[PDB]
Amino acid sequence: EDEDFEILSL
Amino acid sequence: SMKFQYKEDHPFEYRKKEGEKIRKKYPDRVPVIVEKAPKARVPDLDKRKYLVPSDLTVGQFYFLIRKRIHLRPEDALFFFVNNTIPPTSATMGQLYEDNHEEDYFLYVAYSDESV
Repeated sequence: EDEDFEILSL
Repeated sequence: SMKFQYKEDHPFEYRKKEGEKIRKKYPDRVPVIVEKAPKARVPDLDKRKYLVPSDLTVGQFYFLIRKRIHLRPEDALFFFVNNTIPPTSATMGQLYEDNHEEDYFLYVAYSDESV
C-alpha cells in the first residue's frame, strides 16, 4: 500500500 | 466517458506526476484504477488503486476481484478498458501499454454484463 496504491503479488 | 473518482477528485497535473513517480519506483509494475461500472448490479470494490505486476494476467486480476467483492461464481465478470473487453490471457502490462491515459494510469471498469 505505497502512496495509497495497493501492492499486489504473483 | 465513464467517470472515475480518482480523476473526478484530482487535476491532471497531480495525477501525471503521481503516475510517473510510481512508474519510476516500480518499473515492473503498472498502476491500475478499478471501479464498478455505474448501475452494474454487482458489489462495489472498495479499494480502487492497485500496483500490479506487469506479468499478472487479466484472469488472475478477475479472480482477485471476485474474491474481494464476494461475487458468486455463477456470476460473470468483465473488465472494460476504453470500451473494450480484454482477453482473459492478456497481461496487465500489455493492457497498460495499450490503454494507459496521459496521466500514466490505466483505468478499468467492471460489470457482470458484457453488453
